[PDB]
Amino acid sequence: SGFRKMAFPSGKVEGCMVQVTCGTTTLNGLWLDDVVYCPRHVICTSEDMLNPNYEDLLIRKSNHNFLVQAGNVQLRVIGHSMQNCVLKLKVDTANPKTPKYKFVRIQPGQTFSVLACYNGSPSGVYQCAMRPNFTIKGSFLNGSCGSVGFNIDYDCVSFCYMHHMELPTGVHAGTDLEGNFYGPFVDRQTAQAAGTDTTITVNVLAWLYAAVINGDRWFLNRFTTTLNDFNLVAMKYNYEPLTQDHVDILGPLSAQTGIAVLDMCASLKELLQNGMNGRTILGSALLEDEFTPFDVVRQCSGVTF
Amino acid sequence: SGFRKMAFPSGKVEGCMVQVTCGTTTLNGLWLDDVVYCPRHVICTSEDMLNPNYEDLLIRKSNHNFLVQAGNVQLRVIGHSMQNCVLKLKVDTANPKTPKYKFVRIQPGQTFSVLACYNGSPSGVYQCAMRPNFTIKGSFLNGSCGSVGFNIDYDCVSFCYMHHMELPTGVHAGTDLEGNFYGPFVDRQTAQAAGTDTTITVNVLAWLYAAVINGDRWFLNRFTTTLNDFNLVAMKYNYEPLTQDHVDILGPLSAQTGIAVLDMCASLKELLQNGMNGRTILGSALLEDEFTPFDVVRQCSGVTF
Repeated sequence: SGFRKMAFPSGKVEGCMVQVTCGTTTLNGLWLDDVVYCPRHVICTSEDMLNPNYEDLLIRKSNHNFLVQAGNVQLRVIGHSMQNCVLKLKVDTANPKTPKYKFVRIQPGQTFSVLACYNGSPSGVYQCAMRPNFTIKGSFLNGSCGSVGFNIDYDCVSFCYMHHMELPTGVHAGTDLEGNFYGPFVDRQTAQAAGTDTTITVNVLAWLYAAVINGDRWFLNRFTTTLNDFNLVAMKYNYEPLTQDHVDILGPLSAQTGIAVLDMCASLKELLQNGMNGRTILGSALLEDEFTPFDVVRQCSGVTF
Repeated sequence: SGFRKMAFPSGKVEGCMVQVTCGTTTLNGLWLDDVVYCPRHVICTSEDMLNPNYEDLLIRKSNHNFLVQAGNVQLRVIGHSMQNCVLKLKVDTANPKTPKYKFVRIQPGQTFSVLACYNGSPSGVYQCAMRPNFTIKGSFLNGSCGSVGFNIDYDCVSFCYMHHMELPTGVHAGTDLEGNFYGPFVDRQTAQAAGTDTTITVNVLAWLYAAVINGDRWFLNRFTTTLNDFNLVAMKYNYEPLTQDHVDILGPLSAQTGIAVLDMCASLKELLQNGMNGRTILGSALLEDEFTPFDVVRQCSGVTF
């Protein structure tokens, strides 16, 4: 029993982190097989970031201008190319610690672990969600760029995020490992405002199921609702609309607990309208939306890697 | 910017986890050099746990009755001994992945990372505090016993916790790696009640400093207080007494922010008396007490391992 915001074990990804330096800029790279992936703004000064022309800045760069260090050992760069907002540095040595891996582009509401790194060295690991406005609320200092987000399926790492930018509002933006930003963000130091950070309703319901499984049941009420009724209330509280696809995904948690998804929706509606009245659920005074239904099943069933 | 509940990177500890089976009981062990450390209740059935005589149960056990598996490879047990509430299984192979390590017995209020494991395989990593009543609020299912808690200092793992018991109230108890329980708990399935779970005041103040460093400043007020005044209010809200030793530990965060420790105490006193009024600090609706002053400095300065 107990329920914790849990990250994936980080060792498979620790084995892939390297340091990339171009001129005076140092950040992190991801070494898989004989390629190192890093943010293309490794080639920029802070001055360049105000209005960078990446193709033009890259013309002035050769393989030998990209310094890649793995532990305290220097890798030889034998090619480089830009793909969207990432650089791919081809090295002459395959990473011997390369795990089974995939590159995945996640949906808003999906969760992942971040291995925060500086100078190619791991600092810490924590669990993130992709917000509905395509930001993440991370913990990233200068030099964290190139840190990655991932999920593990037994022995296979699905890389879904690479860190590129802090917005002026202190939330975080980045790319998939093909270098496409999540959301409308660009790798330029310019006015970029996030849209509405809505609550991930299907994740809140999953976490309420987690709370019931763990004996935190005070919030269960006598009511039910319909998807349309529930959604009118959700929209008012800046919660994402719940779809039948979400109801279907919550089916196994419904089955375990014997609480119909719409009954849990009616419990959530009352919590939105009445608040917590100074009470907690799974030690939280807010409704938690950083656990997917898959996360809750996984943690409640003790799945290993 | 941003501030997250962050675990240490887990790879150095992943390299040490093994499966230990005695008869029908399987749980986790920690393989360091040529010793595997595990809970002595590996030798108990659920029936035995009602009133176990560990010396008597151990007489019936030989080296060959302890099955130790590291990945899918079987280790040879060449000796066994009981130290307090842990077994030490001597194996004929030193773990090749043994990190630099120490065994430390932590104080209440100190934080650590847990690598939750089942059948010797990592499931997840999360950050814990040792509560003032010597419990932890973890996420542990049947078969998680022998999972460990740790801190890292650059390349050195300080092991501070091994998981043994879930209390009837669903909080967790365990030992240091010399097998001494934290608190008065025993490895028997009997009535064990935790004392008052007080709030770790020095950690709350550290986290308020973290909030200021990150621009969450609404709760800063016009007041100061004294240690004695503050403590009268703390005692009323089941907060731990703040000592001059705690004030001294918060000195560097005081210096960074320019907020005197007693001024922050007066901000905290007003938050206790007035509540949050539906506002949040670093995305929390509760005052967070799972970050030590060392944690806050570490995360705010980007320390790596």
